[PDB]
Amino acid sequence: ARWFPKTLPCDVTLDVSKNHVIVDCTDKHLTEIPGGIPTNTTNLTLTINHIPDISPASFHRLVHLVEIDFRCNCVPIRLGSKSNMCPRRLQIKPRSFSGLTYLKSLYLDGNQLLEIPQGLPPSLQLLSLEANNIFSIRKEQLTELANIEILYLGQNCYYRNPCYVSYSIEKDAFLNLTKLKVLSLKDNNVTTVPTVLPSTLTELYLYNNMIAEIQEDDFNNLNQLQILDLSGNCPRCYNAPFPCTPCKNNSPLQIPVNAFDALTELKVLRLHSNSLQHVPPRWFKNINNLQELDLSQNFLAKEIGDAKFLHFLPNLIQLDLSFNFELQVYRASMNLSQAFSSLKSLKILRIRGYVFKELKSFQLSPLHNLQNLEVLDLGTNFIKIANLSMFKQFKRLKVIDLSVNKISPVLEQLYYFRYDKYARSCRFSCYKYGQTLDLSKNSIFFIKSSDFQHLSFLKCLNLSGNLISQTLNGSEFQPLAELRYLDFSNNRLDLLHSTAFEELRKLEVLDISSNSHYFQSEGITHMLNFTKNLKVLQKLMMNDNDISSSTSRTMESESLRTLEFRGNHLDVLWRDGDNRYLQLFKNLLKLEELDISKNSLSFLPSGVFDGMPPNLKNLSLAKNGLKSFIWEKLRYLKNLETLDLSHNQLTTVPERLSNCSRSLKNLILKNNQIRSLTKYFLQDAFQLRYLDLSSNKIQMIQKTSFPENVLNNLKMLLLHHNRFLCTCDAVWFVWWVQHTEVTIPYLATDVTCVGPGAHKGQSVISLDLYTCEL
Amino acid sequence: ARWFPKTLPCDVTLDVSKNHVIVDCTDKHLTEIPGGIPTNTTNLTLTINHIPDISPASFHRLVHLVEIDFRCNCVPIRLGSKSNMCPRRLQIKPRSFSGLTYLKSLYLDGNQLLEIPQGLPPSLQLLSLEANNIFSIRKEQLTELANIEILYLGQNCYYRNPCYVSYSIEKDAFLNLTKLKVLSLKDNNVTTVPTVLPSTLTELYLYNNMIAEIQEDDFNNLNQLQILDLSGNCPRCYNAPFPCTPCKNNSPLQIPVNAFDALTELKVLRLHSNSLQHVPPRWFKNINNLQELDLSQNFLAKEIGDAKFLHFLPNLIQLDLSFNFELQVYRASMNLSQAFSSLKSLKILRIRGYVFKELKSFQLSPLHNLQNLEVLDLGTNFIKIANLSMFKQFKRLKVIDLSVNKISPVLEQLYYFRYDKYARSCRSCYKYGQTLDLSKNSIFFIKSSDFQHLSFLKCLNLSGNLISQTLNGSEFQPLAELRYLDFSNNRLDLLHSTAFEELRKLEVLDISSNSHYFQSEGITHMLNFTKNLKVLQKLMMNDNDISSSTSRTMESESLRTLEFRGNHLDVLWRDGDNRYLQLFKNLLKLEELDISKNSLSFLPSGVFDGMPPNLKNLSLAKNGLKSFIWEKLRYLKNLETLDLSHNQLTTVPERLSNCSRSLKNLILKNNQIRSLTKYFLQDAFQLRYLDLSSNKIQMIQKTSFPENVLNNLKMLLLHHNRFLCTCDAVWFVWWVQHTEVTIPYLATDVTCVGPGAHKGQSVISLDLYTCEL
RNA sequence: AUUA
RNA sequence: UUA
Ligand SMILES: *[C@@H]1O[C@H](CO)[C@@H](O[C@@H]2O[C@H](CO)[C@@H](O)[C@H](O)[C@H]2NC(C)=O)[C@H](O)[C@H]1NC(C)=O
Ligand SMILES: *[C@@H]1O[C@H](CO)[C@@H](O[C@@H]2O[C@H](CO)[C@@H](O)[C@H](O)[C@H]2NC(C)=O)[C@H](O)[C@H]1NC(C)=O
Ligand SMILES: *[C@@H]1O[C@H](CO)[C@@H](O[C@@H]2O[C@H](CO)[C@@H](O)[C@H](O)[C@H]2NC(C)=O)[C@H](O)[C@H]1NC(C)=O
Ligand SMILES: CCCCc1nc2c(N)nc3ccccc3c2n1Cc1ccc(CN)cc1
Ligand SMILES: CCCCc1nc2c(N)nc3ccccc3c2n1Cc1ccc(CN)cc1
Ligand SMILES: *[C@@H]1O[C@H](CO)[C@@H](O)[C@H](O)[C@H]1NC(C)=O
Ligand SMILES: *[C@@H]1O[C@H](CO)[C@@H](O)[C@H](O)[C@H]1NC(C)=O
Ligand SMILES: *[C@@H]1O[C@H](CO)[C@@H](O)[C@H](O)[C@H]1NC(C)=O
Ligand SMILES: *[C@@H]1O[C@H](CO)[C@@H](O)[C@H](O)[C@H]1NC(C)=O
Ligand SMILES: *[C@@H]1O[C@H](CO)[C@@H](O)[C@H](O)[C@H]1NC(C)=O
Ligand SMILES: *[C@@H]1O[C@H](CO)[C@@H](O)[C@H](O)[C@H]1NC(C)=O
Ligand SMILES: *[C@@H]1O[C@H](CO)[C@@H](O)[C@H](O)[C@H]1NC(C)=O
Ligand SMILES: *[C@@H]1O[C@H](CO)[C@@H](O)[C@H](O)[C@H]1NC(C)=O
Ligand SMILES: *[C@@H]1O[C@H](CO)[C@@H](O)[C@H](O)[C@H]1NC(C)=O
Ligand SMILES: *[C@@H]1O[C@H](CO)[C@@H](O)[C@H](O)[C@H]1NC(C)=O
Ligand SMILES: *[C@@H]1O[C@H](CO)[C@@H](O)[C@H](O)[C@H]1NC(C)=O
Repeated sequence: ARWFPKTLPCDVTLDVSKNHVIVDCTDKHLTEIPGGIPTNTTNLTLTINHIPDISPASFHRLVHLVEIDFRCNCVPIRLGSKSNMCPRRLQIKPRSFSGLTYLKSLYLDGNQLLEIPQGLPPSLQLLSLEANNIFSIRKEQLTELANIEILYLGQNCYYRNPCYVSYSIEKDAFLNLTKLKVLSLKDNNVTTVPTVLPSTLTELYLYNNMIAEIQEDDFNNLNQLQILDLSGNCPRCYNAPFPCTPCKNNSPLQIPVNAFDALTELKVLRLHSNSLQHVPPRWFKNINNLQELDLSQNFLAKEIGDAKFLHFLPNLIQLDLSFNFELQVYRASMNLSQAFSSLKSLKILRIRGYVFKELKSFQLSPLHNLQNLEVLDLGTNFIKIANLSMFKQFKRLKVIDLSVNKISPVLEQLYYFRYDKYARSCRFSCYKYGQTLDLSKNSIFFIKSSDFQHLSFLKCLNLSGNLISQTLNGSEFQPLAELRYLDFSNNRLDLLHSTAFEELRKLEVLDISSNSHYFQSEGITHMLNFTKNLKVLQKLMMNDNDISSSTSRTMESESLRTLEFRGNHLDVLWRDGDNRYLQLFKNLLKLEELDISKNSLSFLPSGVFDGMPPNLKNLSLAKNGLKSFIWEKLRYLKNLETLDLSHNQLTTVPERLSNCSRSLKNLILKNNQIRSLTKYFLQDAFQLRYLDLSSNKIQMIQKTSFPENVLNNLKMLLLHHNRFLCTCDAVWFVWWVQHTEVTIPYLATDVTCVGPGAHKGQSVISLDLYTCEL
Repeated sequence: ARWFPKTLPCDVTLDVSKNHVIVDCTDKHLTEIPGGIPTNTTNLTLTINHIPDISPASFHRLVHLVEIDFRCNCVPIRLGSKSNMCPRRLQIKPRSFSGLTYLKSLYLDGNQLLEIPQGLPPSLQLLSLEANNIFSIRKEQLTELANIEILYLGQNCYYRNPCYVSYSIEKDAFLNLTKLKVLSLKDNNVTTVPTVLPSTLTELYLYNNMIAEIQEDDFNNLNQLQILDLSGNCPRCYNAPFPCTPCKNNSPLQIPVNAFDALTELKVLRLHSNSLQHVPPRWFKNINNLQELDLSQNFLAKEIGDAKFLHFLPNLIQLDLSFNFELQVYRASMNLSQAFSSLKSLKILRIRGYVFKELKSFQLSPLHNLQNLEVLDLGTNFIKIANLSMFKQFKRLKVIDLSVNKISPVLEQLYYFRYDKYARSCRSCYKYGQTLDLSKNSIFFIKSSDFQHLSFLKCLNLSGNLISQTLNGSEFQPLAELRYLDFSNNRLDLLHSTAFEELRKLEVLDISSNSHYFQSEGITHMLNFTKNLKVLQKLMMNDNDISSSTSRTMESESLRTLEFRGNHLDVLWRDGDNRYLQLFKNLLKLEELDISKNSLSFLPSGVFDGMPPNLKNLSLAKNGLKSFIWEKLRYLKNLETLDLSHNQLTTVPERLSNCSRSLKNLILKNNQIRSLTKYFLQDAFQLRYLDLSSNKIQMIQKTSFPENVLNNLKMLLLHHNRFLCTCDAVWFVWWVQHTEVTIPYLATDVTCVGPGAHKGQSVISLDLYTCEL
């Protein structure tokens, strides 16, 4: 169905609306720009390769190029591969770009360059040079960038990529860049705010540098500035997980009280890790539009209790005051100044790392009438005592986050303590349910109904990762009449009573995963038929519980649709000869998705499929060490659409898959030991739409196994990483792969000959087999 | 160095003292008995193969055989592999054994046999027929076994291997076996004690059967019986993890009170899981030698508070009363009868699964004067309250076991609840002194007062509790002699570097799986807490997810072993951050360092220089190491063991001599090594163990493997490679065939991948004569 | 899990 | 392989 097979090792794509032809050669182990790129190419990406040089021949025929992404073909020593270090800088020969008359965006990050490349076309609006070795900016080297609007020069001199001197910027270096909207000089060992900057600036990024003082007039003209980030000049270095040098004498970044006067358009101000001890109200006299303010990682512990500056910020949406605690101090309580009540627009307030023993309801009173408040984040505060009923005055909130505290009777895992949370890479929850009380990672070991008094409004409660080691009998959550999602994972649930959780009469999702403790000790009673009582439960997760025994023999539900039962011991419950648990899931009448991967099921006893509930659609048996599989038994599963058998030990496929399942749509067989396909494998498998045979040991595929009326249905067909043998016997397969319309990922990189000798390591897509036709 | 290569796929071994020639073909995927077994062979083992038949030709020349182990060549369907089910029972032709005039032991278990193989020699003393399909014993079929002493007939009819009828035994079938010492009829669907039995019996095993009643005289003559197991007749089925059918009418196994009268020599009596509700003293009137008595898995809850029968047991060493609780009852406390005080000889007492809320010192008083008591096991009792100071009255004990309870302010994991704990297969801190095992409880806070009066303790097990606390050294004051502290699986918060410093006798500390507080950014961790513990030998901090540390050095002048696996040294040693490159340098006496599973895809320069000076055994396994500067091994001047298994290395050093000139054991299994450097092992004279298995090597030439270096080797592992058996391979193939050096799996996984002709062929059998024409 |  |  293809007259000319695609041989270029890049994903080519057409967006005819925007007349873009996209050529993506990301990470193709290329040592030169591959030949045969479409001359109509607009966007060409060549990141993560080892192309040693660029020359006029590089883009010679590609005169329609709007964007060139040529990053990380020589990433600096400490940043890149240690197995494949780049030997020498990328070389850009003269005139390599001057011919690309339409080029608007040029990325040359991560190539160890020493200087701003010259000869760039005046069409250019974005130039990116992060992670190079350019640490001295001269106004002459910038003349060529007249029409530039976006300029990234950061990460060219910092601990992971040192230049061993200060960053140097000539006076007015940037001033004649009259269209410059975004200037990024982060992570560069800069020592003063470069001046004068063009008043066209909208975004200025100066963070993680060596700037100790702001001059009064450093931002005098930037009356279009919207984002200003000065974070990490004079850093707070306590528990920093990267090398950190503070300003002498514990000095803060010194900011004159009038330094922001010109910034009437400022929407974002970031002063993270600037070791500040005061926030002068004078700063915000002529900024009335500020929406986002980060003051995390300073020394504002006392200022939080005063905080007059908040009276000047009526339009503020986000305020972050996290990690301002005084060292070695465990405060008794949280002193929140009354000034917080003047933050009429506040949607998000974050005060992690204040560190205090006891939170009591009045202390949050400055917040009571903040009508727009959606998120209150008091995590990582070592709170020991908290009456949860105080949040009855915060029903309007979407998330109350008390994660990581010591209470007893989304942001990244590493966020406040990383070096550059916004660093670019070489390539490129229950909040939905309503009000959420996150109590995860606390010290709750016993819960009683009263603990939730006055919180009937809660829709999701996260008790994950506490110490609850208790038999729940339905009396513990009584007030939570509207709860839809309970995350109870990483506790020590003791399912003695089949009335556990039955008081949560609106519960749709229940996670009791990683509660393996009591299931790990022999002879203890576990009631798995507790599902009968939850009449609107859709989804149950009981993964990684080590379940090997069960007092009850069947689980019952008239509502349950998804059961995650992964990481347990169904091999033990279904031990050959023991018939008592073969219908464990049969009475989950509405169940459509069953995950019983990672259950040590090296074989499936007869009765397992007959015992499945009648509407099972999607079944995972992955990661089981399955050594054998009687495919005929799929006939029992009359609504089976997806079968995941990945990461097992299967060595054969069924003789005729049609004769096994008349419903099967998605068959996943990846990472098995299959060495050949049956003669008529896919014959009349008219329902088949997705087939993954990748990561096996297949040598040959004949036409009988792959009828073309079945292959034209297939949305995807995975074959990479097999042991394909490219003799003349393989002529049909090699022809078909090269000429097929079917989607086959990784033809450029992992559909390969193992032999014979002559062809080893060669791609099947490039194979020439004419010698078989003489 | 060998003139005739061994080609037999069996390990041949000679113990000339007992003039035994042992030939072990266990699990060699054999479909016939290999030819060429040494004629002098004594023990021949052929278990786990697929030999379909035995015939007179089988052992024709092997007339010196004392033992034949021929088990599991046709395992019953539900017991064996389901990927390779045996298609048809093993077939034993007439005369197969009559010629083996010296044959004393014959194992034919797990072969799906239907009948007792006949024609056995009169020399035979042990016959084993477990896991076959023999469920009818006839006295006629037993004549040939005149001189037999050990006879195993169990597992021929049970849930995993059903026969669908009752087991049948003709009367006096065993009586003329005048030398018969041990008879095992376990797991057999037996319905009465077979009679009469030969009085020569010492061990009789009838457990897991369908015996509903013992007759008065069933054991009348067995006055040499030493062990009797009747367990699992009328079983207690509550929470049984196997199919379990109780005796009707909630009846127990009925034993008339005089049934044991003849059993004067009985040392062990096992009545586990017989649904008993009473233990009549009359049973034990004429046994005073009893040492071991199992009464677990009955219904003796009340009888434990009465227990008159114990007065008849002054010689008893072990007593097990575990899992007698009455269903649905959570007693307030443990009523132990005073009769326990009469167990003058008792060393081990076990009462798991009594199930009661509060244990207090008075309940244990009957135990106060049992001077020989060594073990008290009160686990799985759901105890909520226990003043631990009550054990001040038990300093003499070796183990006080409160594992798996609900306390708050070794036996196999499955033991009391398995079907047959003694079934045959087809093939700790106690040492340190008094041990208080509190593992798997609900302790969430520790204060010094909790250990008042327990200074005698040597090992304290707190593993698997809920301790989520900063220890400042004030929590363990009374434990002045503690040598072993297991604190794993808790939530230790190392805020204070004075943690544990009060335990000034601590030699080993496990704080593994205390990852909780290490998982959350910005929290202070003091890893230099080791400085205060002046006698600490072994520190385990495995699986803690440590990625950050306020302190930059760990300090100890005593510590010799540090387990640091499952952490994030990749983050602490992030390229460009030099501050933790000497984390371990001042562990001056450290000899063993485990930093496997640390995501170290590379080792930054400085890591090796930062190692302490006496490092002997260093594991970098399971790290995804893609690259390794072998030269930097020069810094490690005392390195004896280097474990680099399960990584992504593609090369070995150009000269291992020039890298480490002490290295004895180099482990490189499961990597991506495709070829050896030309002069690899040249002059590496101290090397004694080399594992290159599970790599992708195609060729090995003599340059890389000089023979003055390979004869050094205690072992040399090469299996699961990609060996190419062309004429280029002539030296390697010759050396493998003729070497004395031990190379495991030569029979089964040292294989040519090619070329074509030789694909899948064993290197040991390879004929390369065409290369010499 | 090739007698658990 | 800019975190
Ligand atoms: C950032 O700038 C500082 C000073 O401008 C550099 O520090 C010097 O580094 C050299 C070489 O390591 C030392 O010999 C000097 O003592 C340092 N001078 C001062 C004043 O500290 C630093 O190396 C620069 N580069 C970075 C941090 O990557
Ligand atoms: C070789 O076979 C003999 C005979 O089966 C084994 O010797 C027996 O070992 C037990 C162990 O205590 C003794 O009770 C028997 O009396 C021995 N038989 C005798 C002495 O005739 C021997 O263990 C086997 N050796 C190996 C290595 O398999
Ligand atoms: C143990 O023996 C009993 C007989 O007492 C077997 O039970 C019979 O099994 C067949 C087939 O399942 C039934 O049709 C009979 O009705 C049963 N008879 C009785 C009296 O129950 C039992 O199967 C045997 N057990 C094993 C494991 O072989
Ligand atoms: C974000 C705070 C980082 C420093 C820190 N680390 C810890 C820690 N591991 N455990 C604690 C436990 C209770 C209170 C505070 C801390 C604490 N703290 C805060 C703190 C530490 C020490 C002191 C002095 N006792 C007061 C407060
Ligand atoms: C050896 C024990 C097997 C049965 C069992 N299972 C559990 C369990 N999962 N949690 C408990 C928690 C507290 C007390 C008893 C049990 C218990 N128990 C004992 C028990 C169960 C049920 C009752 C009835 N209230 C009393 C006592
Ligand atoms: C293509 O490049 C243009 C110009 O830089 C850019 O605006 C657009 O987002 C790119 N599109 C794709 C799909 O790469
Ligand atoms: C909070 O602290 C500020 C100064 O830090 C002080 O003005 C105020 O009175 C304090 N309020 C309370 C309730 O402690
Ligand atoms: C918690 O506060 C609520 C009122 O919001 C009150 O009803 C309850 O008694 C308090 N509980 C405790 C333990 O202080
Ligand atoms: C609950 O919190 C844990 C840890 O904070 C998190 O992993 C989990 O995804 C949360 N649950 C939901 C339902 O968001
Ligand atoms: C459930 O347990 C709670 C607390 O242990 C108790 O108050 C309540 O009476 C129990 N309910 C039932 C039905 O047993
Ligand atoms: C669960 O099963 C047990 C019997 O195994 C029964 O006692 C209990 O009442 C059942 N509970 C429910 C809710 O079905
Ligand atoms: C089937 O379920 C798995 C979860 O086990 C999910 O990841 C997958 O996308 C599902 N497939 C379909 C077609 O619903
Ligand atoms: C498979 O083929 C047989 C032979 O005709 C047919 O009777 C049977 O119904 C088929 N099974 C399915 C599931 O189509
Ligand atoms: C402590 O108890 C745990 C849990 O029972 C056990 O795994 C561990 O081996 C024990 N520690 C020692 C040192 O014996
Ligand atoms: C350690 O802390 C405990 C717990 O509060 C306290 O009892 C003790 O005074 C402290 N000891 C030292 C030496 O700091
Ligand atoms: C551990 O090191 C830290 C330095 O980060 C220091 O504060 C503390 O006193 C040290 N303690 C010991 C016992 O070495």
